[PDB]
Amino acid sequence: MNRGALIKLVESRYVRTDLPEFRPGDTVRVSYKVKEGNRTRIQDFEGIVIRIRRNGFNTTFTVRKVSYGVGVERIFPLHSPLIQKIDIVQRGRARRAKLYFIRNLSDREIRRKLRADRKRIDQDRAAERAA
Amino acid sequence: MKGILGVKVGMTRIFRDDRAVPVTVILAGPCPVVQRRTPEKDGYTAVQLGFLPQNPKRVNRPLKGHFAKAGVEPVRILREIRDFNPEGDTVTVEIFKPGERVDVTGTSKGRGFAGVMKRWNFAGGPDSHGAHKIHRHPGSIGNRKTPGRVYKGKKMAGHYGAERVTVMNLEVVDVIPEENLLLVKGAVPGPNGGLVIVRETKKA
Amino acid sequence: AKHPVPKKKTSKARRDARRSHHALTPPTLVPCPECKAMKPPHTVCPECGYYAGRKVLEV
Amino acid sequence: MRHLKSGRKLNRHSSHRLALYRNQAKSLLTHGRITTTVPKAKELRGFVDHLIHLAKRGDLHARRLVLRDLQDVKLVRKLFDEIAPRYRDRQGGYTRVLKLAERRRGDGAPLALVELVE
Amino acid sequence: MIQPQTYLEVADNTGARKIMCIRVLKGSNAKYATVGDVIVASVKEAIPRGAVKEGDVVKAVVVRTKKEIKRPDGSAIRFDDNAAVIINNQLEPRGTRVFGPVARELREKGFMKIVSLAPEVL
RNA sequence: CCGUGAGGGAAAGGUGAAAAGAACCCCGGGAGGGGAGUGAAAUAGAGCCUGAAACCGUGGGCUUACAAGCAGUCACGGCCC
RNA sequence: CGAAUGCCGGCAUGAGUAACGAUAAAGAGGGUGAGAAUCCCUCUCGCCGUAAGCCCAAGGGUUCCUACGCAAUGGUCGUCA
RNA sequence: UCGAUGUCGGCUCGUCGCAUCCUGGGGCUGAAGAAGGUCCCAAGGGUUGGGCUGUUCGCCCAUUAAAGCGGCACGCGAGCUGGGUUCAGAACGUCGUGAGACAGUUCGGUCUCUAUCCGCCACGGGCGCAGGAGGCUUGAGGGGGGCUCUUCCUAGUACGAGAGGACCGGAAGGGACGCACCUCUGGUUUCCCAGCUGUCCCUCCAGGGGCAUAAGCUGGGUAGCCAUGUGCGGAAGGGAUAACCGCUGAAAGCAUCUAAGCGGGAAGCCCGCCCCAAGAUGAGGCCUCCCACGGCAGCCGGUAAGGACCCGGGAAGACCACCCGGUGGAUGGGCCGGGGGUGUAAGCGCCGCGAGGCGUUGAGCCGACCGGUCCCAAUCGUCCGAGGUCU
Ligand SMILES: [Mg+2]
Ligand SMILES: [Mg+2]
Ligand SMILES: [Mg+2]
Ligand SMILES: [Mg+2]
Ligand SMILES: [Mg+2]
Ligand SMILES: [Mg+2]
Ligand SMILES: [Mg+2]
Ligand SMILES: [Mg+2]
Ligand SMILES: [Mg+2]
Ligand SMILES: [Mg+2]
Ligand SMILES: [Mg+2]
Ligand SMILES: [Mg+2]
Ligand SMILES: [Mg+2]
Ligand SMILES: [Mg+2]
Ligand SMILES: [Mg+2]
Ligand SMILES: [Mg+2]
Ligand SMILES: [Mg+2]
Ligand SMILES: [Mg+2]
Ligand SMILES: [Mg+2]
Ligand SMILES: [Mg+2]
Ligand SMILES: [Mg+2]
Ligand SMILES: [Mg+2]
Ligand SMILES: [Mg+2]
Ligand SMILES: [Mg+2]
Ligand SMILES: [Mg+2]
Ligand SMILES: [Mg+2]
Ligand SMILES: [Mg+2]
Ligand SMILES: [Mg+2]
Ligand SMILES: [Mg+2]
Ligand SMILES: [Mg+2]
Ligand SMILES: [Mg+2]
Ligand SMILES: [Mg+2]
Ligand SMILES: [Mg+2]
Ligand SMILES: [Mg+2]
Ligand SMILES: [Mg+2]
Ligand SMILES: [Mg+2]
Ligand SMILES: [Mg+2]
Ligand SMILES: [Mg+2]
Ligand SMILES: [Mg+2]
Ligand SMILES: [Mg+2]
Ligand SMILES: [Mg+2]
Ligand SMILES: [Mg+2]
Ligand SMILES: [Mg+2]
Ligand SMILES: [Mg+2]
Ligand SMILES: [Mg+2]
Ligand SMILES: [Mg+2]
Ligand SMILES: [Mg+2]
Ligand SMILES: [Mg+2]
Ligand SMILES: [Mg+2]
Ligand SMILES: [Mg+2]
Ligand SMILES: [Mg+2]
Ligand SMILES: [Mg+2]
Ligand SMILES: [Mg+2]
Ligand SMILES: [Mg+2]
Ligand SMILES: [Mg+2]
Ligand SMILES: [Mg+2]
Ligand SMILES: [Mg+2]
Ligand SMILES: [Mg+2]
Ligand SMILES: [Mg+2]
Ligand SMILES: [Mg+2]
Ligand SMILES: [Mg+2]
Ligand SMILES: [Mg+2]
Ligand SMILES: [Mg+2]
Ligand SMILES: [Mg+2]
Ligand SMILES: [Mg+2]
Ligand SMILES: [Mg+2]
Ligand SMILES: [Mg+2]
Ligand SMILES: [Mg+2]
Ligand SMILES: [Mg+2]
Ligand SMILES: [Mg+2]
Ligand SMILES: [Mg+2]
Ligand SMILES: [Mg+2]
Ligand SMILES: [Mg+2]
Ligand SMILES: [Mg+2]
Ligand SMILES: [Mg+2]
Ligand SMILES: [Mg+2]
Ligand SMILES: [Mg+2]
Ligand SMILES: [Mg+2]
Ligand SMILES: [Mg+2]
Ligand SMILES: [Mg+2]
Ligand SMILES: [Mg+2]
Ligand SMILES: [Mg+2]
Ligand SMILES: [Mg+2]
Ligand SMILES: [Mg+2]
Ligand SMILES: [Mg+2]
Ligand SMILES: [Mg+2]
Ligand SMILES: [Mg+2]
Ligand SMILES: [Mg+2]
Ligand SMILES: [Mg+2]
Ligand SMILES: [Mg+2]
Ligand SMILES: [Mg+2]
Ligand SMILES: [Mg+2]
Ligand SMILES: [Mg+2]
Ligand SMILES: [Mg+2]
Ligand SMILES: [Mg+2]
Ligand SMILES: [Mg+2]
Ligand SMILES: [Mg+2]
Ligand SMILES: [Mg+2]
Ligand SMILES: [Mg+2]
Ligand SMILES: [Mg+2]
Ligand SMILES: [Mg+2]
Ligand SMILES: [Mg+2]
Ligand SMILES: [Mg+2]
Ligand SMILES: [Mg+2]
Ligand SMILES: [Mg+2]
Ligand SMILES: [Mg+2]
Ligand SMILES: [Mg+2]
Ligand SMILES: [Mg+2]
Ligand SMILES: [Mg+2]
Ligand SMILES: [Mg+2]
Ligand SMILES: [Mg+2]
Ligand SMILES: [Mg+2]
Ligand SMILES: [Mg+2]
Ligand SMILES: [Mg+2]
Ligand SMILES: [Mg+2]
Ligand SMILES: [Mg+2]
Ligand SMILES: [Mg+2]
Ligand SMILES: [Mg+2]
Ligand SMILES: [Mg+2]
Ligand SMILES: [Mg+2]
Ligand SMILES: [Mg+2]
Ligand SMILES: [Mg+2]
Ligand SMILES: [Mg+2]
Ligand SMILES: [Mg+2]
Ligand SMILES: [Mg+2]
Ligand SMILES: [Mg+2]
Ligand SMILES: [Mg+2]
Ligand SMILES: [Mg+2]
Ligand SMILES: [Mg+2]
Ligand SMILES: [Mg+2]
Ligand SMILES: [Mg+2]
Ligand SMILES: [Mg+2]
Ligand SMILES: [Mg+2]
Ligand SMILES: [Mg+2]
Ligand SMILES: [Mg+2]
Ligand SMILES: [Mg+2]
Ligand SMILES: [Mg+2]
Ligand SMILES: [Mg+2]
Ligand SMILES: [Mg+2]
Ligand SMILES: [Mg+2]
Ligand SMILES: [Mg+2]
Ligand SMILES: [Mg+2]
Ligand SMILES: [Mg+2]
Ligand SMILES: [Mg+2]
Ligand SMILES: [Mg+2]
Ligand SMILES: [Mg+2]
Ligand SMILES: [Mg+2]
Ligand SMILES: [Mg+2]
Ligand SMILES: [Mg+2]
Ligand SMILES: [Mg+2]
Ligand SMILES: [Mg+2]
Ligand SMILES: [Mg+2]
Ligand SMILES: [Mg+2]
Ligand SMILES: [Mg+2]
Ligand SMILES: [Mg+2]
Ligand SMILES: [Mg+2]
Ligand SMILES: [Mg+2]
Ligand SMILES: [Mg+2]
Ligand SMILES: [Mg+2]
Ligand SMILES: [Mg+2]
Ligand SMILES: [Mg+2]
Ligand SMILES: [Mg+2]
Ligand SMILES: [Mg+2]
Ligand SMILES: [Mg+2]
Ligand SMILES: [Mg+2]
Ligand SMILES: [Mg+2]
Ligand SMILES: [Mg+2]
Ligand SMILES: [Mg+2]
Ligand SMILES: [Mg+2]
Ligand SMILES: [Mg+2]
Ligand SMILES: [Mg+2]
Ligand SMILES: [Mg+2]
Ligand SMILES: [Mg+2]
Ligand SMILES: [Mg+2]
Ligand SMILES: [Mg+2]
Ligand SMILES: [Mg+2]
Ligand SMILES: [Mg+2]
Ligand SMILES: [Mg+2]
Ligand SMILES: [Mg+2]
Ligand SMILES: [Mg+2]
Ligand SMILES: [Mg+2]
Ligand SMILES: [Mg+2]
Ligand SMILES: [Mg+2]
Ligand SMILES: [Mg+2]
Ligand SMILES: [Zn+2]
Repeated sequence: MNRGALIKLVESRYVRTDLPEFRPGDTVRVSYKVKEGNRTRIQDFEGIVIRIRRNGFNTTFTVRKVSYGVGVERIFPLHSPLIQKIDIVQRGRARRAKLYFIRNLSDREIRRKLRADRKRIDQDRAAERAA
Repeated sequence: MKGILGVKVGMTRIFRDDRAVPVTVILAGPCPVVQRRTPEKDGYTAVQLGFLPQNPKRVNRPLKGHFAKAGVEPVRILREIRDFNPEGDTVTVEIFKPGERVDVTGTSKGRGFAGVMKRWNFAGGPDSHGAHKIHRHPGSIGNRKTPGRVYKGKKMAGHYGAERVTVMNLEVVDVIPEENLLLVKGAVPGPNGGLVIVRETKKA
Repeated sequence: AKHPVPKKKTSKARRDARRSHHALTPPTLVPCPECKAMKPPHTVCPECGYYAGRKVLEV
Repeated sequence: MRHLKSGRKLNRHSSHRLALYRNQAKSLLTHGRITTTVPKAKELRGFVDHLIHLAKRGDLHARRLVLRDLQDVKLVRKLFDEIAPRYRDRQGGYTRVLKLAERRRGDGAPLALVELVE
Repeated sequence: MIQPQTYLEVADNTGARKIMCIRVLKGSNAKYATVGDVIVASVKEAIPRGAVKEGDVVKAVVVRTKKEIKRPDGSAIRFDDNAAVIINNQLEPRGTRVFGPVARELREKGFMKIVSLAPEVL
């Protein structure tokens, strides 16, 4: 037998292929479904993806924003059914896999360390020009 | 008291109604009934199931023979499911519906000759203030001259793990007949690829 | 620690009994198919440098 | 508790073990056959075969890799020129480990030999 | 994961700034208090003339931890600060405002008003 | 040999009448032994007169793996001489 | 003499047990030899370098060199010292 | 007991008693209700965190269902500590002409690697369970576990002037503890990747290796082993009872729970649940396999069914034991695809006087994880092993 496949088979029914590709250093907006009172709304959340932990189906990416004077990090199952969508908003060129150090950097200092990623930008604009 | 022999492949999680459900997957089926225990003949009710076909070159005569009287192809493993009598010659996960509940058995991982802070959750001694070579020691095992002895069943360092453990009331999350796969919410003992039994639950 | 030390000499019988496990299990030997000289299985015959039917060593 | 860990320790810290495998590679890729202990061998198969297999790719880059562990260039030049070629159609297994029947006198260490394959 | 000794930032207009937890009001021997749970703590640093003052022993719900908190949807959440909102024995906030975000768990556990006065709920 | 020094202070005898003290051959690097040979005697072979006791080992007879105990004493029974 | 934590000596138990004296480190090849992880040569690796290198003085007193040896000393082995 | 039985408190680890602190079941109540008081039954589980002090104890803060009292040499120093006290130093108050003294205060003051026996925690070997084997099982008998709070519904109903506020029954959510698991969260991850300084080296540049720790520093880090993280458990139910409450009912024309007899009734006893277990010598049962071999309830020798040694190994493990495999083969190692991590290698070309930057490029490297492939090694073999006693 093969244990991996079977595992991959059980997951196979809950895998997403509509979410966009992205990297740490990018700025992301994640339209996320939320439940409250008593309905369900879609709460956007925009921050630097500082951590994409990978495992095929068990890939989970960490988005960081600074909300009113407080720094917030939050974890997203990359194949969660709660994510309505994900919009890219900037290609940051982090020169590293995990961005644990921008937790202590100033909004300015963070900008020097993640000046835009021109490449993965025109490359984006390269597409987007469908017919 | 339906039950089935099976192996442990691994565990991931799935989504069910905007909720994450940790699951452990099991290759339960298909188990062929190689013998039925009886009260008149053996004095008690059960069913000897087989699981995992085995290369006949490694199977010996008395075993090969026993597999004959049951018109059953060879197999790797043999376990019983007490007080269980399937109407047919073969058992499969189909006997489990989603939303049911089961008790799971597996030969837990083996921690070898493990310490007392690991087998019996002791606290050992401090790591400072004068601790002299006892940072992970138990403490005192008795009194003094009365009783002047050590208890039986006492808690000491020793082999821990690799012993039968039965987890109970797990949830049948889904069953994949196509492949003989039972999804059960929770933790199942033993390593992946290890043997497990999946018996109907005895709780309510 | 407080220097543990035996309370009583160990009888002959009590030591010689504890040594019921000191028997040497003699070495496992088999014949070499090309020189018939006894030697342990799974080793390059020290008597003719043969193993697996082919030559491998000078002896 | 050693569940699913590959690569021994050979009673040697992070580097003496690295220098061992290498210093056994050098002294193997040089002579074709050496006579060490059964363990030292077993763990020297995988280390070498990776080296040669890069020799098979022969590209500039590889040489600089293999040459870290081996340093010596002439030897390496003996690796990509002579040895490596007689292994192109061979898919892995460039080394053979055999055990010697007679046991060391000083410490009864089990002897085995590692050789380059045909 | 809040326990005794754990200083907590305060996110309201009481006058207090920082408080030392001294007891989680969540059972006979609970170890830690998290988002939505209520604690009793001291006032270790407040502002002059405010409602509270260095010394008072008060109640307040934890609104923001530095240890992520998991959720039934797999997601999590972690803030750069441990924060609480001073409240009264009826769970009402003795402040008139609240500062910074708060955790969407608070509503669940009966702290509607705070969730309302918070600038951004998450 | 101990102590810087005054000073302290041991252990250790015996082949045989006579070396006639084992040439030579054999296994072994040697030590050591196995025959040959000497002798009245060689478990008198120099690690030697006699060679006790603890202590160690080899072979044999009885006996022991559901039993308990200052180990022995009394009776009986089975096996060995 | 059966005892004096007796005196001299011999031999047991703990026991094939702890330990074999700095965690700076080892690997292969060639020779030697009855016999080699432990000796010689060669290459690779590690280690000291205000030293773990080089001189002088106290003290030790033949331990320096070479040839032939390994019973005993060498905390193993030894063809080495 | 002075040819030594080490003495306070704490930490660790328990276990027992019940004169019960809590949870449970009752009687009386100046018991309306809720909440209390007082005796009775009950020892299953539980009985928090802190501030002061060497402290036991006690006081106090915040809590709680509650923060119980006691025995085990005021349990526990061949298990730790060593604050007190209780050697030598020093000083204060006091007594003494003095040397010194007091237990009164004060600062300081060597706590000894190796377990022979019982005992305990785990693991094997031998033998035995009348033929010899390979498997799967009954469970006598032991062990483990046993806790509790909160909020809503019943219902602001019964009760009460009012505040307050139920029994019975029914749902939901927690706390501490326990067993296991590693999908997620979070740690380690000793060379999986990368960056960096100084020095020596290879080969001058470039690209690299050594050392700076037993990783030189730093930023990341699979598997594995982990918890703060995840699932699960406490039960339900059946039976017999304790204190109490009765039915029928004499003695004793009434009365009486008892003297004949039958009921109700505790978190506690029994079973049920999890784990071990037939050395359960009372050594059990079932399935299949082997057989009726030669020489003289015994011996010797050769086989059968089988096993053991040998080997390649394993989330199994100190050795041993256990589990898989041994060319009729995917067990380990290597090679290959995937996962995964690091995060755009070297080389060349373009821009820049230069450190550098850009593209080739998510490139190169690349342990453990899921699989494929006989390239390498588990070659070839050896040794044990029934003839089944008697009525
Ligand atoms: Mg997997
Ligand atoms: Mg498939
Ligand atoms: Mg920002
Ligand atoms: Mg959607
Ligand atoms: Mg499975
Ligand atoms: Mg099992
Ligand atoms: Mg283990
Ligand atoms: Mg444990
Ligand atoms: Mg623990
Ligand atoms: Mg502790
Ligand atoms: Mg401490
Ligand atoms: Mg600790
Ligand atoms: Mg100390
Ligand atoms: Mg210590
Ligand atoms: Mg202890
Ligand atoms: Mg003691
Ligand atoms: Mg006693
Ligand atoms: Mg075990
Ligand atoms: Mg489903
Ligand atoms: Mg001690
Ligand atoms: Mg000590
Ligand atoms: Mg003693
Ligand atoms: Mg004797
Ligand atoms: Mg004897
Ligand atoms: Mg003994
Ligand atoms: Mg010859
Ligand atoms: Mg370890
Ligand atoms: Mg492995
Ligand atoms: Mg390994
Ligand atoms: Mg390694
Ligand atoms: Mg190994
Ligand atoms: Mg090193
Ligand atoms: Mg190093
Ligand atoms: Mg590899
Ligand atoms: Mg061998
Ligand atoms: Mg604020
Ligand atoms: Mg003040
Ligand atoms: Mg909003
Ligand atoms: Mg003197
Ligand atoms: Mg002298
Ligand atoms: Mg003298
Ligand atoms: Mg003399
Ligand atoms: Mg004479
Ligand atoms: Mg001679
Ligand atoms: Mg000779
Ligand atoms: Mg000779
Ligand atoms: Mg001689
Ligand atoms: Mg002789
Ligand atoms: Mg004569
Ligand atoms: Mg005569
Ligand atoms: Mg005579
Ligand atoms: Mg004589
Ligand atoms: Mg004589
Ligand atoms: Mg005489
Ligand atoms: Mg004599
Ligand atoms: Mg003699
Ligand atoms: Mg005898
Ligand atoms: Mg009996
Ligand atoms: Mg008997
Ligand atoms: Mg009699
Ligand atoms: Mg006398
Ligand atoms: Mg004495
Ligand atoms: Mg004495
Ligand atoms: Mg004595
Ligand atoms: Mg004496
Ligand atoms: Mg041993
Ligand atoms: Mg011992
Ligand atoms: Mg020992
Ligand atoms: Mg040792
Ligand atoms: Mg070093
Ligand atoms: Mg070493
Ligand atoms: Mg050599
Ligand atoms: Mg040689
Ligand atoms: Mg040698
Ligand atoms: Mg030698
Ligand atoms: Mg050495
Ligand atoms: Mg210098
Ligand atoms: Mg001189
Ligand atoms: Mg001298
Ligand atoms: Mg000399
Ligand atoms: Mg010598
Ligand atoms: Mg010698
Ligand atoms: Mg010598
Ligand atoms: Mg000597
Ligand atoms: Mg020596
Ligand atoms: Mg010495
Ligand atoms: Mg010589
Ligand atoms: Mg010489
Ligand atoms: Mg005494
Ligand atoms: Mg005394
Ligand atoms: Mg004593
Ligand atoms: Mg005494
Ligand atoms: Mg009572
Ligand atoms: Mg009560
Ligand atoms: Mg009550
Ligand atoms: Mg009243
Ligand atoms: Mg009232
Ligand atoms: Mg009441
Ligand atoms: Mg009452
Ligand atoms: Mg109790
Ligand atoms: Mg109690
Ligand atoms: Mg307290
Ligand atoms: Mg304090
Ligand atoms: Mg007091
Ligand atoms: Mg007072
Ligand atoms: Mg209250
Ligand atoms: Mg109460
Ligand atoms: Mg007392
Ligand atoms: Mg007292
Ligand atoms: Mg005491
Ligand atoms: Mg004590
Ligand atoms: Mg002590
Ligand atoms: Mg003490
Ligand atoms: Mg003291
Ligand atoms: Mg003091
Ligand atoms: Mg005192
Ligand atoms: Mg004192
Ligand atoms: Mg004094
Ligand atoms: Mg003064
Ligand atoms: Mg004075
Ligand atoms: Mg006085
Ligand atoms: Mg006076
Ligand atoms: Mg006085
Ligand atoms: Mg006095
Ligand atoms: Mg005094
Ligand atoms: Mg001091
Ligand atoms: Mg003092
Ligand atoms: Mg100490
Ligand atoms: Mg001593
Ligand atoms: Mg012992
Ligand atoms: Mg005893
Ligand atoms: Mg046994
Ligand atoms: Mg056995
Ligand atoms: Mg088996
Ligand atoms: Mg039966
Ligand atoms: Mg028993
Ligand atoms: Mg039972
Ligand atoms: Mg209502
Ligand atoms: Mg009314
Ligand atoms: Mg209720
Ligand atoms: Mg609950
Ligand atoms: Mg995993
Ligand atoms: Mg993880
Ligand atoms: Mg993680
Ligand atoms: Mg490397
Ligand atoms: Mg050069
Ligand atoms: Mg240079
Ligand atoms: Mg350079
Ligand atoms: Mg160097
Ligand atoms: Mg250095
Ligand atoms: Mg060190
Ligand atoms: Mg390095
Ligand atoms: Mg990290
Ligand atoms: Mg990992
Ligand atoms: Mg935890
Ligand atoms: Mg629960
Ligand atoms: Mg009545
Ligand atoms: Mg009546
Ligand atoms: Mg009656
Ligand atoms: Mg009844
Ligand atoms: Mg009744
Ligand atoms: Mg009734
Ligand atoms: Mg009843
Ligand atoms: Mg209960
Ligand atoms: Mg069992
Ligand atoms: Mg049996
Ligand atoms: Mg019995
Ligand atoms: Mg049986
Ligand atoms: Mg092994
Ligand atoms: Mg096998
Ligand atoms: Mg074979
Ligand atoms: Mg394979
Ligand atoms: Mg493979
Ligand atoms: Mg691979
Ligand atoms: Mg891949
Ligand atoms: Mg990747
Ligand atoms: Mg580039
Ligand atoms: Mg490049
Ligand atoms: Mg240029
Ligand atoms: Mg450019
Ligand atoms: Mg790959
Ligand atoms: Mg094939
Ligand atoms: Mg092959
Ligand atoms: Mg016969
Ligand atoms: Zn041969």
